[PDB]
Amino acid sequence: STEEFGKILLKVNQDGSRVLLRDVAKIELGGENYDIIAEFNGQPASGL
Amino acid sequence: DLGKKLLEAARAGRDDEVRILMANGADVNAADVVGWTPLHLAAYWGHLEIVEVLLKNGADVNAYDTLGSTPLHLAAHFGHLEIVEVLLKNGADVNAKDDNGITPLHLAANRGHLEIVEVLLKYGADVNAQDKFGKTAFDISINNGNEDLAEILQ
Repeated sequence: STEEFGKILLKVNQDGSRVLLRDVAKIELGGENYDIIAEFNGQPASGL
Repeated sequence: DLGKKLLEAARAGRDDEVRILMANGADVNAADVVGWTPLHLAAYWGHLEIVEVLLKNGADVNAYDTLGSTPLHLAAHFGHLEIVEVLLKNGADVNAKDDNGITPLHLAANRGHLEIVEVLLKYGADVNAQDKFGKTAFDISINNGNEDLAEILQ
């Protein structure tokens, strides 16, 4: 899940605070490539 | 011999087979290779009706496996709200610790079971309880990102 990736520990500071992956990056499910965008009769659609 | 058949009857959810084995005098605290009694298997797989039959025939509610895990740890970690209520009713240790210092409250907090955390806390769960790494149930909620759970833990 995205929640599990967000809580990835990158480093622990001198004051005890933790730096997680969600503190330096946005974690979300998204396509491998955002190049192809298909539309059927104007409405958003996919294809094969 | 009879205790081995009871372990398989409690795991497969065969409610009719359990009562027949109980009549023949099967061991209610019979443990397998990993130390799991029939109550551990009933709470792990989620057989509420078998948990009630086992506890009625004098099963050990605070029984622990080869790693100190009790049937309450298994019922809280896998989201079995009905089984947690039945176990706590029969005198289960809400602050039971395994070989890692992990209590059933820690297991219910990591899996986001907000219903089980409320039942555990109602029975007297220690909010400041720490495992071998010094992590409390609140430390898990802030690390996982559960704002609803951190609210209940103050």
